[PDB]
Amino acid sequence: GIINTLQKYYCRVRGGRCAVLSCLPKEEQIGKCSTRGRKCCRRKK
Repeated sequence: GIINTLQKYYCRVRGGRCAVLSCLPKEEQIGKCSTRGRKCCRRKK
């Protein structure tokens, strides 16, 4: 079928910031900003 998932570079294509443990309350998660224990957060617009 057709692929639409890309959490492997969702933050690498147009992400934002990276958290150390948990994302920021002022932003949602779009993908992994590392590999284990971290994630990517993008400020809500």
